[PDB]
Amino acid sequence: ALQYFYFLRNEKDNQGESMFLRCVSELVIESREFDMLLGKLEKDGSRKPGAIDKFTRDTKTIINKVASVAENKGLFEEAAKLYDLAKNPDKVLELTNKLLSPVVSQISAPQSNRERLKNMALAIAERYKSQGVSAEKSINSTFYLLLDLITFFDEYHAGHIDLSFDVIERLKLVPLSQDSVEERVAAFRNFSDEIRHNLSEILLATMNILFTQYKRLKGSGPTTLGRPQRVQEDKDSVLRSQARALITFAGMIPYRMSGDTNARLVQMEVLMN
Amino acid sequence: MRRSKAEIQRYVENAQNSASSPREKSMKGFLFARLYYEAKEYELAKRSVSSYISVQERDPKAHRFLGQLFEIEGNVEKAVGCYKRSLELNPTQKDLTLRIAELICTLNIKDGRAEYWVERASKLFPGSPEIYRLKEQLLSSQGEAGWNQLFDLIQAELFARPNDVYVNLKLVDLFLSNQRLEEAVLHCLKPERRALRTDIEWCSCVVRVFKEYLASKQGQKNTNMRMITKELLLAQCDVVFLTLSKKDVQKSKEALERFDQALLSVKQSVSGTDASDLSVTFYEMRGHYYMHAGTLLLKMAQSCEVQWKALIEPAALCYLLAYQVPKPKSKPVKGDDNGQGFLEELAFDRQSKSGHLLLTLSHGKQNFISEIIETFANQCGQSILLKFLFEDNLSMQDSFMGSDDISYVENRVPDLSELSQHDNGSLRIHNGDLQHLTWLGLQWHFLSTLPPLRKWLKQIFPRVPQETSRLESNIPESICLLDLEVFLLAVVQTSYLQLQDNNTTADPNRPRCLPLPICKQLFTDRQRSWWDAVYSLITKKALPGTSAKLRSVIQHDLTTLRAQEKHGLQPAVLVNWARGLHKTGYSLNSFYDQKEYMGRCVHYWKKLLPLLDLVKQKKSIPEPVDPLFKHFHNKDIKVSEVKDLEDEACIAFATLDLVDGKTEDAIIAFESVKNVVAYWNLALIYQRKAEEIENDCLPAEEQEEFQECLLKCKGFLKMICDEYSAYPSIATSLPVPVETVFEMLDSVKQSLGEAMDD
Repeated sequence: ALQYFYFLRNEKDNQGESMFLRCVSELVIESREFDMLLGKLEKDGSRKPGAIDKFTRDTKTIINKVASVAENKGLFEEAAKLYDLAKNPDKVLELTNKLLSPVVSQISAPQSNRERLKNMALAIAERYKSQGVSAEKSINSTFYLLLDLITFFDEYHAGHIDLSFDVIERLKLVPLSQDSVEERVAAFRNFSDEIRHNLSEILLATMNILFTQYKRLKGSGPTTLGRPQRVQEDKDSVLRSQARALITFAGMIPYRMSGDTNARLVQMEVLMN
Repeated sequence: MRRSKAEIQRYVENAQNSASSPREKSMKGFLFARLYYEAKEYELAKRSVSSYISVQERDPKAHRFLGQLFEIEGNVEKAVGCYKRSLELNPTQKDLTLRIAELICTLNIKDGRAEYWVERASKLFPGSPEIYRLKEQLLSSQGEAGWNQLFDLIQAELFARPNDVYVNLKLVDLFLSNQRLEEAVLHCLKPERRALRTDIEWCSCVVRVFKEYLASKQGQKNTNMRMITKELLLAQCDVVFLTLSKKDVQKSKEALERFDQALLSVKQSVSGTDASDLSVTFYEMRGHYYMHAGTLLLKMAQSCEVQWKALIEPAALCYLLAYQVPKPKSKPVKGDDNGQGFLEELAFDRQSKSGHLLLTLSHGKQNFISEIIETFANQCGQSILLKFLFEDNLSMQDSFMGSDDISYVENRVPDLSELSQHDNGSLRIHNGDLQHLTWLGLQWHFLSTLPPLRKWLKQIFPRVPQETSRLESNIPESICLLDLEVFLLAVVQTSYLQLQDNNTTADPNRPRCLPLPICKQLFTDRQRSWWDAVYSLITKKALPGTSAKLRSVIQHDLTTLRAQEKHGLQPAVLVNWARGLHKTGYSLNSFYDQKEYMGRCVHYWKKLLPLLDLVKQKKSIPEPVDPLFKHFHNKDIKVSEVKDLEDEACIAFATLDLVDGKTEDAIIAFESVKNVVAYWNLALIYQRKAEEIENDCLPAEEQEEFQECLLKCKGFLKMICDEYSAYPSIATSLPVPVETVFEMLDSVKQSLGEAMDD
């Protein structure tokens, strides 16, 4: 392979890219192996002088282009491993978010292998961020946001309500009160496309948890079956505050979605109102 | 070493296959039996250690392991024989007698030889819980001959280690069973019992013993009786404090009722010829009962019965009464100074906390007592307080608070000087702790005034009186009060942010800063250990040998507080620290304090420069890798201020050079550095120089220099205005406001003149 690449690299560019680059890209995407040709990996190590690296330079850019081609084609785990070998936290977190965004819309219960794949990818990304320099400030903020969001998602899917409520209260990023709607809107202007798109599922899960809590509160007796009237009034007041903050946010943000989502938003607003 | 049984067996068989000789097999039998014990294979461990002992009669650890395995299994006689032959082989073991005693106790057949061995071990060692339990199990089936030895061992252990709460409780129980109250009273009269007061059951037993002694000796009034009454009241107060700390309501109400009954009983002797330590402890317990009633009201509001909006006023009145409780008076006949000092310090702390809480809750009031006296004459107020506390169970005459009114105590108002004096009195016995310091900082921030942390740290640390020589270098020897002030400000800001996030809700709001029984610690164990190590290293209380370990433990957390990579706080908080340090070093007019402040600021800036470069290049942020809480992007620095931060570092360098004694060099450095803050400092220095020249003489050269300085200041203000109008990123980091800049430019132009101005 290297003996043929030594002759293929002699040709210059011909109508974009190069025939040698196209051939090596096809070969690597057909082989899917790089532990000795490009470099071994313990868990998140750097690159090693492989066979092609001991003869040709620009190995970092070559690996980056190969991983980009694989991502454009439809590869996830191998592209992530290649970028981890080439040491690129920005691209690693970018591909991680791009692969975990569409799965957020669907269920997150352990039913197939996509959840295990996203879990191992998140673990690899977090260990790479712990051992070495991570990504940019906004990228790390989005990573932490997505981590907290998938944590709340799995906590809600597992059947627990109080855990989801307390984690969504400790997140300190949902509209709390009217004085917090201002800073929430101010911070919303510095988000991203994924952070604006997953808000639909976030609000759906939040309204589901709130409706479950309200149904449990209505099933529980006001004076009997526990839960004193003062506790019921305090819960009703905190629900009023949360609904007012959420509706003020959704009304004064410069973004609209769909009629069904809007109707459900107002439904939860008046349910907690 | 501890894994699965399958892995243990696989390792054992691999080692056995690797061993090619029975001698080596029996030699590795030690680790074989160890792995057998970790995997719960007692018979195999026993046979392995037996083969090891048979092939080598050395190492007492193997004999001890064999004895432990025999005790676990059931070969008491074999274990005793093995221990005896091991002691005969090597008589240089002390725990072998304890192991023999444990084996005999497991056999449940006590022996005189074991009794003598444990007696020898107790005569050798100063005391041990193991030997205590051994003696208890041995003499639990003997008689008075064993009871005497047990009492002697308990006395020896109490003389050795005074921190023996369970031992003291067992001794008191044995005394009460054998009908001996004098020895129990003599043991409870010790001064260390105040510190031992930690278990509610032990405190209740002490209270019962003291009540029995009082009922038996009712008829004498001496200093011993005063001390016994004070200890009884302290134990009752500790019981009430524990009930308020733990989550309940009925237990706290019963404890408050018992405290009120004890106070009503002691009020009979209060009104007598007792006007010294007895009255001091009576006022102390009255203030403690007021604060405990407030805490019980808060606990009931937490358990949901009456809301905070209706229970704050009774709690505020109780705090006001506790603050108005008279101070401990003097005693004409001394004798209980060790208790009088503790009571005085407790009064100091109570007055401090009550005044601080009342000030934070009222925001300025003093006419409430006068209005109550003029309206209800305190009688209806006390009746309402009793009805809110004890409902309708206790009558008005069955409590000491029903007969007393607000006019019975003093009528002093919480003042700043009194609060500072009480805080100093509390600190003189607290010896420095970050909890109350953060609490006082939060109180000062709520009162909207700067906290005097300088004098507090000066009186805490008797070695650093705001005078140090080491400023730079990340070393533990360069630790001054500025790092401690920065840490205290960090904890205060964290607590304030937590309180602000908790208050932003429709839930019924709580008063600011919850009391101690309902407020857990917010710091971390690592931070507490670092603070303790720093205190021990500064106060010269280290040990010859552990100094390097203490310095390493200090540096492990100082590498983050010294503004270096891999943080635990926030870059915006570090920038605020640096700005506050520079402001405190530039606004004063001393010498040594300003030099230390600017040196610490210069060190922080020169250590943060890599983080500033990283923020400029837009890379990683301080990830939560260290146990130093966690924040968000709302308190983080931006990317359009890295040049401003570098220029502020250069400004700090130039200010340090100016104070060192290089005025012209610092002026040249300030002129070379391009920054709005640099030009503002240049204008301030030029104004100060012009004032000094006008105060002194005015030669031709000095007049020309002053004119040139005024022209340079005018040009710097003009270029500041131009940069603010052009580059919008400079407006995100502005020292003095635009109005202040404009008024300074106007004053400079008016002092200079027209025509020549621009």
